[PDB]
Amino acid sequence: PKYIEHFSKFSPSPLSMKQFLDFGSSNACEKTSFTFLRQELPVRLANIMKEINLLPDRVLSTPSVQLVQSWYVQSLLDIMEFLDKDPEDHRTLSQFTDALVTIRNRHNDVVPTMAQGVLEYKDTYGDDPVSNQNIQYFLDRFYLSRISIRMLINQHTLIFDGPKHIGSIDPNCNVSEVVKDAYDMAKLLCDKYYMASPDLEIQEINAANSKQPIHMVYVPSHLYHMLFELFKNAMRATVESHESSLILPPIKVMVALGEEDLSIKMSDRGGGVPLRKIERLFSYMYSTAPLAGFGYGLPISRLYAKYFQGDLQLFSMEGFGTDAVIYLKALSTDSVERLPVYNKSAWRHYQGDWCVP
Amino acid sequence: PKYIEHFSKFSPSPLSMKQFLDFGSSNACEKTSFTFLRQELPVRLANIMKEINLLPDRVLSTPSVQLVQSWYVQSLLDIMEFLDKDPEDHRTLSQFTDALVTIRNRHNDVVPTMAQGVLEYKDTYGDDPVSNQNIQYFLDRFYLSRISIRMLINQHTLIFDGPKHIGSIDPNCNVSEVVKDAYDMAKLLCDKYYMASPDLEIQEINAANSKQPIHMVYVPSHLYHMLFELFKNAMRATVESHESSLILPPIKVMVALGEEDLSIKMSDRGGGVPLRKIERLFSYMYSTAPLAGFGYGLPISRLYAKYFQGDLQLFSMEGFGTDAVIYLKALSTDSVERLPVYNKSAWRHYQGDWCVP
Ligand SMILES: *S(=O)(=O)c1cccc(Oc2ccc(-n3c(=O)[nH]c4c(NCC)cc(F)cc43)cc2)c1
Ligand SMILES: *S(=O)(=O)c1cccc(Oc2ccc(-n3c(=O)[nH]c4c(NCC)cc(F)cc43)cc2)c1
Ligand SMILES: CC(C)c1ccc(COc2ccc(CC(=O)NCCN)cc2Cl)cc1
Ligand SMILES: CC(C)c1ccc(COc2ccc(CC(=O)NCCN)cc2Cl)cc1
Repeated sequence: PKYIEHFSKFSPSPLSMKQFLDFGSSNACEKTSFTFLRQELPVRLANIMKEINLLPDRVLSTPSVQLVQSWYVQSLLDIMEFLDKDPEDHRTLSQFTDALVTIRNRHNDVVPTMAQGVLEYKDTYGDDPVSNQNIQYFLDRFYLSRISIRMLINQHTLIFDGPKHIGSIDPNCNVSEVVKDAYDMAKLLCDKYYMASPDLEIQEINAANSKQPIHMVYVPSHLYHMLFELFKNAMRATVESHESSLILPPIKVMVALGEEDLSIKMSDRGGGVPLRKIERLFSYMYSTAPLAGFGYGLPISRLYAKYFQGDLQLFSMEGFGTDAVIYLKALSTDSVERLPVYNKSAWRHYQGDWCVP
Repeated sequence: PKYIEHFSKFSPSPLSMKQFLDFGSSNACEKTSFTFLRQELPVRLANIMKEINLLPDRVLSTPSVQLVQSWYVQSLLDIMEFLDKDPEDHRTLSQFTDALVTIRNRHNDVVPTMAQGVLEYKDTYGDDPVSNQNIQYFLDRFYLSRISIRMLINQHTLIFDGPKHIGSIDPNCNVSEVVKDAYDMAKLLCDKYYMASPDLEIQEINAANSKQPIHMVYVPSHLYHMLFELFKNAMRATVESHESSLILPPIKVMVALGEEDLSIKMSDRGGGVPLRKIERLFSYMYSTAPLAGFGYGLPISRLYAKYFQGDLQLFSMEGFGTDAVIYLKALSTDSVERLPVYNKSAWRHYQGDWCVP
């Protein structure tokens, strides 16, 4: 596919959070955003479409991958229409926004579509550790790509519609408020289905300014998604491990701001999980087989954290409880898109040194 | 080297903690231990000597590696003398114990010898990430091998000298007491050099038996080494981050016992460290360049944890503090030696898919 072949030769250009802010500083930048995105979106679409073809034919020929592939092909064709059009024509700029909304909505069902493909592979070829490693590698990259493409589309369509927040970015995101929002939603669900919910305790440590409420530049909807998913797991674990107790331990959150990290630790006393099992919570193949369908899930939550050079880590004490830490870059200049790229370095990934008794 | 070549074709036989207990249950088992070790020690020596030869010549020909290689060669020659001797002769059994003590003492300086080699490589060839990955891979395996060989020697020489503890194993190790022993030693040093020390707070969660003090089968000297090293770092961090404070936060320890894990979490409020840097604490190349020379160090502490299928993990909140968790197998049947083996799976280890702005 030569049109895929053309754009796949470029690599995506990852943007900083600071660079996103300067793209939405004014509605005059719409021409600049249009000329940027009409090249960059085909580059990002084509790079991931080329990686999808590295999948073995027995994966490539399943209906769910063909369906998703057909969406990317169409989305790419929609965009490369605008490659010769005139940015000084306000009809070109509005038809471009229209086309971006259509592309976003066309791809809305990708997550359950790919999940259905994982389910099929488990039953048509099995769930061995080597298959699992390839699924992890591919889906982490495919979903991060998808997050980055939605980010670009959201920043354009939200800003140039026709300002404190800048599209999906809040330059003064109050982290503790997003924590409380996510807790409140999870509590609402947990009270409904379990007739009980732990309370919340929040503390902040602003190391450099001990009195200042902690703010940052971030995408608050991503931070909400991660926190909501963590709260859901921590509340269900706390309730189910205390069936015979009257007091529910609270869920505790510490928000810390350092020179480089902004860290959010959540802590439960919900009984914990053995170290040998805990990483299964981030495995796409484990995660496929009440509160089940309310959030994005733990694998995707960690990708949201990684998208701007952060991370999401779990560590548990079996018999006691579990902690989760969201790590975010404290500086907007360090908050840069983490994007997959297709080359031969990725090409060879797709292609017994300890003793046993 | 054919004598190396012979034994390197066998793979080490990792033993369980339960299997160690049955080897020291009686002093009549000395013949059994002798016939076992006179085969097993050459197997373990030869396997790691073969791996040392996979090192490039520019590493192999440095004085420190030649020195260590000369010790293993001699130790191997000492042992394979006993291959034809009669186990029913009590003179053979005592000369064997004598030979094991000599071999142990001959190898006593291996850690600073190999550290000197790392220092030389950094200055004669540099510290790039690829060199670092090979150093990590090799030294983790070389040191775990060395720990396993010392374990076997200790179990023989301590038991068949001429019983609650079984050589270096305590079948009723009171974990909180070893925690306090290690804390007390670190406090003694910290008071001496810093004129101050945090206090200790310990709690236990015995999930299955809430009133029972937590005991396990383990090697208490290994557990002491890890705890001592962690306490040293946590105390120095707490004191140095509170130069201008009057109150020192305590160091907190939770000991939890689950169905599969026994976990020991230590917590400090010593200011923390950014996520991007924390793994350098386990890097041999970082770790080479007061309390400096009192413990075994963090890399080796984690290997002690891994030796019987455990782990040692750090997680920090920059601007606040740091936690460490030692994870141990709760069941003596799950506590099995983690041994490196030399084959082609290890042979190929010695032999750019994300975007940058
Ligand atoms: S399966 O039986 O092999 C299996 C493997 C791994 C995990 C599980 O089940 C779980 C699910 C969820 C949790 N869990 C908690 O108990 N607490 C959390 C938290 N807490 C945030 C503070 C976050 C989280 F993502 C998961 C959690 C444990 C075991 C079954
Ligand atoms: S260097 O400047 O690049 C660098 C990289 C990584 C780490 C450091 O310096 C340290 C050393 C030690 C610690 N540290 C703590 O502050 N607390 C601990 C603990 N606590 C146990 C509860 C354990 C530990 F192993 C190390 C600790 C932080 C930074 C410099
Ligand atoms: C549905 C989607 C998410 C999905 C489902 C299933 C898979 C499975 O993907 C595999 C499985 C095995 C191998 C090894 C292999 O055969 N290598 C080539 C050997 N010649 C490679 C890949 Cl990419 C991926 C993605
Ligand atoms: C002193 C000891 C601990 C020490 C010091 C230094 C080292 C460095 O070891 C290296 C460095 C680079 C490479 C890549 C390479 O060259 N591969 C082969 C390419 N033909 C492999 C190894 Cl094993 C190891 C151990």
